[PDB]
Amino acid sequence: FSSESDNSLYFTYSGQPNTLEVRDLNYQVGIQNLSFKVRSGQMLAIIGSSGCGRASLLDVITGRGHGGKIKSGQIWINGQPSSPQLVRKCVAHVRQHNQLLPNLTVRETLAFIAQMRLPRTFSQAQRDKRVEDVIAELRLRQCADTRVGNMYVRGLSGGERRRVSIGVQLLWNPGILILDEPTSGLDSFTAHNLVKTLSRLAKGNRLVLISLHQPRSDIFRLFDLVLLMTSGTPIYLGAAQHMVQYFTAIGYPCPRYSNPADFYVDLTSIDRRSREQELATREKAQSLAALFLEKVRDLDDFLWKTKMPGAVQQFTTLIRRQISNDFRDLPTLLIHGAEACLMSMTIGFLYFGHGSIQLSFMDTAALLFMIGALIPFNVILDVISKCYSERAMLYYELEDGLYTTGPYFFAKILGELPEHCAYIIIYGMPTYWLANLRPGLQPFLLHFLLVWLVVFCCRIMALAAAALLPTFHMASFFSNALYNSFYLAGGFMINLSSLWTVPAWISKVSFLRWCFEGLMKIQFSRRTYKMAVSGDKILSVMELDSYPLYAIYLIVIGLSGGFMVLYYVSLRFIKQKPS
Amino acid sequence: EPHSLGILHASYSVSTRQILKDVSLYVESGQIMCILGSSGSGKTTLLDAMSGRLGRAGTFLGEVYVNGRALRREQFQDCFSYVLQSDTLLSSLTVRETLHYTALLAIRRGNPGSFQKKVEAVMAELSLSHVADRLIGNYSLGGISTGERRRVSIAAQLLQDPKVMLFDEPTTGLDCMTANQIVVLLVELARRNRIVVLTIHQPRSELFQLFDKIAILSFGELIFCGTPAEMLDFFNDCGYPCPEHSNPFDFYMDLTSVDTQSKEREIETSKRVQMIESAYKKSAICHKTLKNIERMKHLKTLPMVPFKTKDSPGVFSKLGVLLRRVTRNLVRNKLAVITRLLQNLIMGLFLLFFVLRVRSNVLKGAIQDRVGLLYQFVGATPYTGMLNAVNLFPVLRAVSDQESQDGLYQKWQMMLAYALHVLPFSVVATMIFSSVCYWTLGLHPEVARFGYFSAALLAPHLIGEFLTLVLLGIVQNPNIVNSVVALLSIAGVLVGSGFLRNIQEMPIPFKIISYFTFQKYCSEILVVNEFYGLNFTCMCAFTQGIQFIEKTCPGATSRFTMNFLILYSFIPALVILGIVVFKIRDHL
Ligand SMILES: CC(C)CCC[C@@H](C)[C@H]1CC[C@H]2[C@@H]3CC=C4C[C@@H](O)CC[C@]4(C)[C@H]3CC[C@]12C
Repeated sequence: FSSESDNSLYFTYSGQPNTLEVRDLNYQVGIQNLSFKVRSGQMLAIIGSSGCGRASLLDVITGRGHGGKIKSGQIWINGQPSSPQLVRKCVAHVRQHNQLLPNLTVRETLAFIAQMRLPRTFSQAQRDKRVEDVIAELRLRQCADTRVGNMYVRGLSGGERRRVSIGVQLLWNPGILILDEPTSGLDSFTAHNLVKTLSRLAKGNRLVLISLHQPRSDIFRLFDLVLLMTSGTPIYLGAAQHMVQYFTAIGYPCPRYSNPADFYVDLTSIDRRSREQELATREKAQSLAALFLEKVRDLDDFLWKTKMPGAVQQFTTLIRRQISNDFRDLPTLLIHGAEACLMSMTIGFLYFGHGSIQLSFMDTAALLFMIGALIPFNVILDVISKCYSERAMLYYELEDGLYTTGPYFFAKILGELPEHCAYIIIYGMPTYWLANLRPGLQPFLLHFLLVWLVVFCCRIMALAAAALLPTFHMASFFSNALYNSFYLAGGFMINLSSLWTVPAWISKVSFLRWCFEGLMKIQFSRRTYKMAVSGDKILSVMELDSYPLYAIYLIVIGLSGGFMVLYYVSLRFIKQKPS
Repeated sequence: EPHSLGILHASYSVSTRQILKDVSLYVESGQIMCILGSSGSGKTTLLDAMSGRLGRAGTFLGEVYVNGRALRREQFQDCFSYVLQSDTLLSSLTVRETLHYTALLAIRRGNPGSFQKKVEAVMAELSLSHVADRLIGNYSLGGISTGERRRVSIAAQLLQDPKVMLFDEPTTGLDCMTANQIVVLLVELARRNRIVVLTIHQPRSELFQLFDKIAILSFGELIFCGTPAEMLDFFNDCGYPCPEHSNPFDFYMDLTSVDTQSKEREIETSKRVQMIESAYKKSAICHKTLKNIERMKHLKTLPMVPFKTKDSPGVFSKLGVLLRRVTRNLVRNKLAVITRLLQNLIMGLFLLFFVLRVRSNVLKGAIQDRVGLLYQFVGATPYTGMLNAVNLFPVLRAVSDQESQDGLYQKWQMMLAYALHVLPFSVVATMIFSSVCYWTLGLHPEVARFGYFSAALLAPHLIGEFLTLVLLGIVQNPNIVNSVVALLSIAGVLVGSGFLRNIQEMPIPFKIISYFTFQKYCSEILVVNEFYGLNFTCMCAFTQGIQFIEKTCPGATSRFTMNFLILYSFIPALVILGIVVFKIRDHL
């Protein structure tokens, strides 16, 4: 045998057993016709066939499936007809593949969510009670203070990630807790002890539902109610320890030394490699279903044998959780630091204007353009890459509804500035000194700030492309088109006056052009330049005269302004599908 | 013919824990052996031990006997077939084609008519003669099915006629029916005077009474080996009957694995493991194994030759197989040939979108516009060539690597085939690009001008693609190599070409590392093709074009003959480097 120890309850559901019953559901791409009534305290496991419109069943019952629509049939939750409100208010969904932030602890991941799921009327002590109560019920009193690192590899084990993934639903004490493939990837010993941790959760006056493909032999002995299917048609529903009796009595009885679940799952299988194969057993599946619903047609159950957190507080909670994670991620910091450093020196040394001969004029123009035009090459890829790492997290958090697009929009733009400012300093200041540029603190700062805004403008661009296009290689291609366009119409590789009307207006809104036109105005504003010549007819020759320096900052802020409008509309209306 | 495979002892360690301990096994012809084991059992490692696909990465002091004779480490590939649990097949070939090209790479004797007999032969036994001449393609309803892929791979291994077949978890990603079908197919293959040894993860109840010998490893130690009848008796005599409705696989696996969730149960279950394992080593069935293997050594009843039979065609004949094997994969693929040929024309149409004509007036952009176009070309020509490799080569890599261990060909022979069939498309691709926008930009209309321009950019387009091969030979993730190569071309033209930094006045290392950029010599060529015969109209410094050729890349007009020979010589350099880079990949 496996393991035996404490099985006392610590966190129970404080309400009446809320019920869920479904009367005659027909769904298609799916499921043809099912009927049952379940109550809290029960744990119903579905066995069914492999991915035969039933790993979509817990999405049809919650009303959030896809690839079809509910075609007939009623769904009752606590005696109430199904609606996304009752699904957000009653049913705690544990997604098989969800993400948690890697560089936080079990307490922290639960606490940050607990400050967004429990009512505002809870004191911090009440909310701390609920986090500890969840930990203690899920047997996470051990290992609560460790990192939940997944790509950080070292940390908690797969069974503990799952236990932490359930707690993120147990934090708001659900009455109906449905799990989809809880024993995926899990060890035989781990899968067994995790099922018991759910058996105790249903014993805590909850209604626990389990979709589960090919159970092991030991896990089938731990089911309470059990639903056996073949595809869209159900075969048998009732107490697990009687599935042998119900089926021994109807004429396909259950052999010795064989897991009943993986014996009867194959017994109603419908194969597809032949027209006569698939002809035969869908006749067997519809026939076998036709005889269980009347063996329990006269028998009932069809059973054989508060104000929430506001936008501000969520902003405060999201901006913490984001900034708290990303500053423990020391590996990606040091690399993104060096990729700025080693680069800010590659630019500076090619145009080294000190220990040799002073910078030529066109040598000084190329430097200023490159400084601006070379920054999106790194900036685009990773700002995009960070988003796509978070869409697994962002989707289920925005769907379950613990925050609006509002707070995340402001949390997403600001949690990167603490990082962003270090990146620019490491990139911006060394190039300015190595190449002999116009001395003084006033020019140096204006140089720093425009580049800060242009890279910030570019962050808001790449950030917006990631939430707007479906996939990475399309978002990557779209921001590289803008970058390639903003590069050509930047005003160095081609003449501004010899611009086709649309490249003329493309230059008007290219933040790579305003970086070049601005920095060319900071270096050659009023200084006289050594062949001397005053900087002004110099810039007038290269049509950098109009639009004084301060406007260049306003324009670039306006360009980042428009991108922000794009990004908020993108998040709020375009859903963020992972992978 | 008592054809048999044995292991007198078996051990393996890395450096510095150990992975296998005294694994002693004996299987006969006609038997299908099943190897269960929990994670870290090393059951995956034991299969690699027999097929001899470890080599010398650790220390193996075991002995592998075949037909009463001991095998050298050099004769393990010379006898055994071995198929991976995830089969990689080129998606643009049919099943006959995949088997045909496989058949071509395996035998050296002639008569191509009797190859269609053997390709057709292996499609009968595995029920794929129905779907031969059909495209493999993608998944279930839009190509070939999952089990049919598994059988195409089993057909490719059957064309060599190995007498021992080691399967690694062949029922991992399969249906309840197809995974049962494959087990059914495997049990037929063994009874036909063949040895089938496979490992299984979640062995369903039905599979039990079907295997001839089942054996369990737990951390390299052999816990049990015997027949399902001998097994049920053994753990019953040890004191553990099979529960009423429990899968004996699901039971004895749990019974002989080490729970590690607690210090107490790891000590506990290991104490239980040590009783079961030790009681087995003193078993009649255990010593029946060791008595059998050396009974095989000193019975001079059937000694034999190693199998698969060592007939190897040469290198020049093998490249021809892979050359038309890959070209048929690319041209039958409609998307890739279009993209491979047109992305230079799209690059060129995008520039022409922004700058229509060149304008010969110095003040309206006579040289500013000229310097930009050559920079964009010398800069983005190696990039588009790279996109070809990171998109289309990683799949041909996985094909090469499966087949490189199996002895069809060596990894470098793959890239040389790949090196060669990209030649026609790339040459045509830059002509699609040159012929269109050169005359439209209006650079300089003499016919000889256009001719040099086309060739001058074919090299960076080949260099950028060939460099991406030699990198992909030692970097696995192509998303990284995409990040690397693009960084190197932006670095290459920014330093090597005198455009954005006059090659004469930049600091010493940038002069030095300039002479190693393929961009330096490309620009020295292209800066001449346009600025030589020009004269301008109009501050306004340069009047006739020979002056700008002097300001940057001075004297380059003299070196025009040499600057082409240099630029084009990098192409044979990368291919040679790749060959050596892929023989290093042979050991990683
Ligand atoms: C064989 C040739 C064609 C390959 C391409 C040219 C190679 C050798 C040259 C061209 C540009 C060069 C790079 C340009 C800039 C730097 C900055 C320095 O801080 C690290 C080395 C590094 C990264 C250089 C390494 C060598 C380099 C990659």
